This record gives sequence, structure tokens and C-alpha cells, in this order.
Amino acid sequence: KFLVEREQMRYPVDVYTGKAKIQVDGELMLTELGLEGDEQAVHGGPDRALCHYPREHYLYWAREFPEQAELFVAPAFGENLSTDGLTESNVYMGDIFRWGEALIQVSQPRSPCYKLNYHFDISDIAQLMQNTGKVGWLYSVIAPGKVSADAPLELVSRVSDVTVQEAAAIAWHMPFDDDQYHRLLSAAGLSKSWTRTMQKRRLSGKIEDFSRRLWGKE
Repeated sequence: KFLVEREQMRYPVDVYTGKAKIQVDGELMLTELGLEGDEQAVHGGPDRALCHYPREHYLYWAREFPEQAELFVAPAFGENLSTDGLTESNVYMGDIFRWGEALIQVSQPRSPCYKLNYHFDISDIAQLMQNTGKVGWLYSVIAPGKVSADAPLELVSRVSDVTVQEAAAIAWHMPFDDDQYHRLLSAAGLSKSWTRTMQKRRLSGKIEDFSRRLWGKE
């Protein structure tokens, strides 16, 4: 039921951009493709304009790899948005947030990639993120506008009943289930690339391979 829409959920947010990303302190324009100054000019660009990573996960990583605990600080995972209070289990697919003059929508769970394995110098960090579901999520930009580190993320519409955690699990943890794929394809706001993957699974009757993405040349 959608009574969360009326609780005025507000989440203070730290903003990072780059071409390691650097913290932005003032206001900046959020365009269709991303934050002005953030790695700008593989289709589906509009669906991955912004990357979010919960600071809660750094606690977990620092405790899993104490020897390199200094590395586990925002924005080590490449995120643009850093917060507390928002995780894969309470963020739903299609969630629409008002952010200053902008409108953003959750489009998919973030997909761990092997580049991460060389960035943290942890050979299997991409596998680890995917296995724990600690991946964060991306946003599509519904309405471009000025945003800032000062304006909080405000949840305004909840329009699906599939959380990021569920989408992540449906994609990478459970065995082939057509019904589950039909369910994920029904979630509002789904990125075109996730629609494609899930639709390809229904027609092929198989789960595509994850080896190259997670391990690159290995």
C-alpha cells in the first residue's frame, strides 16, 4: 500500500562527480544524461544518468576487509549520490524522488563490473557485491533541473512493489523463473537494458552468462 508517499521521506545527500569522483558542494544542473561535469560524452544512457550507493555498505566492506578499510569511503564505488537511510530493501523499482528542481526515477539495481576488482585491488569484489546484493541502484532523469548537496532526496511516488533487492535477486540469485521475470518486467521505470535482459530470458528459457561482466579477462 502507498502510505509512504505521504510520510515526506527526506534523505540528505552528498553529491560526487568526475570524469575517483570529487564532492560537489554547491548547486549544479542535472540533465537527462547526468550531472553537469560528471562523465559525459553502449546505449541506454538516459537510464543510467545517476548512480547511488548506500553508505551503510562501507561499514560492511571495511569489516570484511579491515586491511584496506581506508578505501571503503564514498565515492569509491563510483556513485554520484551518497546517503544514509536508503538501501536495496527499502528502495523500490520505479521510485520517483523530487530533488531540488529535478525529478529522478529508480531504473535498475547497479550491475557490478570487473573494473571494480582492479579499483579496490580485491580480485573478487564484483562477485562479492553481486552475491550480497550490496550494489546500489541507478536513476533515470524524469525532469531535469538544478539540484544540490543542500537539497534532500524526497520520495514522492511509489509505483511498483518490487524492491531493488528483489530485482537484484531475480537477476542474479534465483534459478530460472518465468513468473519472476514477468513480475520484474512489470515494474514501472525499468531500464531498457534490464527489460531486454529479462525479455531475452523469457524467450530463450535461459539465464545469460555473467562471467565476462564479473571477471573480465578471466
